[PDB]
Amino acid sequence: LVWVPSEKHGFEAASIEVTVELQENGKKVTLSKDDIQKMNPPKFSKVEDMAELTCLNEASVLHNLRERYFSGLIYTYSGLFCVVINPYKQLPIYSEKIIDMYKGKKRHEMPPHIYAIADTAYRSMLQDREDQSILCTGESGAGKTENTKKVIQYLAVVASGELEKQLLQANPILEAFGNAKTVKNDNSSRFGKFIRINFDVTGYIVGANIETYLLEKSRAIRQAKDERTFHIFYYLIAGASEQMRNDLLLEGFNNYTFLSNGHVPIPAQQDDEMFQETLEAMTIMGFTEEEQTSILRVVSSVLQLGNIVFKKEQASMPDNTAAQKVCHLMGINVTDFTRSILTPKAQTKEQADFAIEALAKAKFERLFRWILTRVNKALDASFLGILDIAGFEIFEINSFEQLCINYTNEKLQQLFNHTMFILEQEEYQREGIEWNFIDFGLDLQPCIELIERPTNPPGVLALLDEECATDTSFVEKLIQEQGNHAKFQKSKTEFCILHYAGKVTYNASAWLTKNMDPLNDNVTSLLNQSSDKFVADLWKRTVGQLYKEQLTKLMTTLRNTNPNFVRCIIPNHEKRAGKLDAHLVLEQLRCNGVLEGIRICRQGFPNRIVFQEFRQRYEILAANAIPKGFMDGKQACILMIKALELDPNLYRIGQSKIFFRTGVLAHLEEERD
Ligand SMILES: Nc1ncnc2c1ncn2[C@@H]1O[C@H](COP(=O)(O)OP(=O)(O)O)[C@@H](O)[C@H]1O
Ligand code: ALF
Ligand SMILES: [Mg+2]
Repeated sequence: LVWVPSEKHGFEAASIEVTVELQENGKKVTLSKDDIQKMNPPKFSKVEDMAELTCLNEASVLHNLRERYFSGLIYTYSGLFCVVINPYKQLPIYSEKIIDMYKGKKRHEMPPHIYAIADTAYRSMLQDREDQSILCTGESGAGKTENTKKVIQYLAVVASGELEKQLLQANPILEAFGNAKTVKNDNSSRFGKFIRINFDVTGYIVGANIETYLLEKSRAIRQAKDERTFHIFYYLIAGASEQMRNDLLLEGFNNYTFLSNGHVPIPAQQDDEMFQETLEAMTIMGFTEEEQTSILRVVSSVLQLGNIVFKKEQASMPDNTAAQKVCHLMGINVTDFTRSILTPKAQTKEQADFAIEALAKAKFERLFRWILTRVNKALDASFLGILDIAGFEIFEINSFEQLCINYTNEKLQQLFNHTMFILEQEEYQREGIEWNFIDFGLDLQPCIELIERPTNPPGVLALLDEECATDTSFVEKLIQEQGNHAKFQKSKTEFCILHYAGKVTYNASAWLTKNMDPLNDNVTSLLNQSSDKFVADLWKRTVGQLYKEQLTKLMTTLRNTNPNFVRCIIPNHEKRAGKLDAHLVLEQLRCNGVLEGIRICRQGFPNRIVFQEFRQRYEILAANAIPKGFMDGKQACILMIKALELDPNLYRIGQSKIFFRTGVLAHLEEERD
């Protein structure tokens, strides 16, 4: 019996170039030897930790995952890291009762769960007095958020009671203004986010600070088919009280042009419901009724901006109604506004339209930054970062937003590679372990440099910053500079980047403008001194550049924390539950380095404890192991190990600690009880 490749399923069971006979079709086939992969004994049905597997190959991992999946188990430890496959359905596994069952539990004492990741990260923090970070990876839709949300849910329920109560409102609020339905995801985060929870030396939660990245402002004014803008718009429009309806001078879903595809209903969501849900959370978060109405008022103005209309001839808006409403909602002067918009320098429809849009997006980006800020005020020894970035996406038309998002995903995958494979081995040699380096063949440096290479060989981002000159002109130079670059491909101002997750063909249209983010300082000032305080508050070098900075500051913070990767796999592309796309899964398992991540956890020594700790934790397993009196950590360990009759292959004695093979300490622990 063996694993042979297959179309329907990544691999198929077949009994033995080689000529086997498929167990399903029965059809006898003749395939190369290198195409066959060994099956594992039935004893390995749904192993919780695939490092355990006797045979570790794509075929066995995929199988182990497929099985647990349809068995309702979506979490599977794979070496150090963990894998999660979107159930796309509700599962009875996130109760509070279960949070209890997982309290202070060791990874090996409980089936794989995001709670375990949360908890073990928690303890490890106190245990080694080192800042921790749980990093969720995954293509758009995989599950990064549902899981980030579970980690916070768990932590709030164990170390906290207001803070906790509000902590659990952070996302419900943020999601409402920064999430939106994309073809890939209905509740898609259109902005990355690093939630950092602060604890005291005791271990109790003390603060919490949320940092967000790359908010897709553009979505505020346009969305592709079957796509809708930020939830909050649909929420307010659909659930505002009649008095607010006309207080905000709100319209209908088809009275607003920024609402591209009018009202696009969500699966299992009710806008009117979510609106009260949002107001409830804002309430809990501590927002005053006026803070909330002021926020909702800004949302409305952003929609009304879209209704303004300019005509050709310069450009002139015959109908100022919208311009009137907008100003009414902004505490601005209709004529001062109309003037600053139509002539700050003559403006044509084309440029009048732009300015208005630019303002819309700018107005929203700030309302978000504000809400976030306010949330941070209300939420504010050791910290536990949690990173829910915007997942890799390849939409029909990929703009500058997607480049940044996917670039960040490439940056995160690399962080995984580095940690998992480089840092791992570095520590080996550094601690003096008999170890010969293993090039696991996983490096994204190239592509990453092809984008963020500031100096020396100009990269996409910097070439642009330079560019700002047609957008197309940008593409032309980008080619002449990169063109050949391995992870580059000439294509309408389009080009292709071969991201680890796949080949994305970008469209540089408007990129120059997008990277500059030009506002109409005229109207901009008007708002700066709006009769309305909130507005005024809201309005009290290049984008690419700004991001690079923020990203690096993050990577660094992350660099100074013990990372815990949770690899989220998307099962299918039909937002369907119970449909595991064997190949979509295999591909994901591939670019995530999951197999290489399990090999190193096997070929190396994942666990590693300091002499003393090993001595105290397991001296009981060999009481008559160490001399009665003073016994140096090292010699003491060496004694105990001998006393335990540990196979020398199972460990290594480094300078300051013993390195153990996967699951060795585990067994030691089990024996210990
Ligand atoms: N463990 C889970 N339980 C329930 N639903 C989940 C789970 N994981 C993901 N989902 C489903 O997948 C969808 C999107 O996952 P999400 O967390 O939004 O991904 P991402 O942050 O990577 O964009 C949700 O709208 C939900 O229906
Ligand atoms: F909402 Al995403 F990756 F698309 F977290
Ligand atoms: Mg998300």
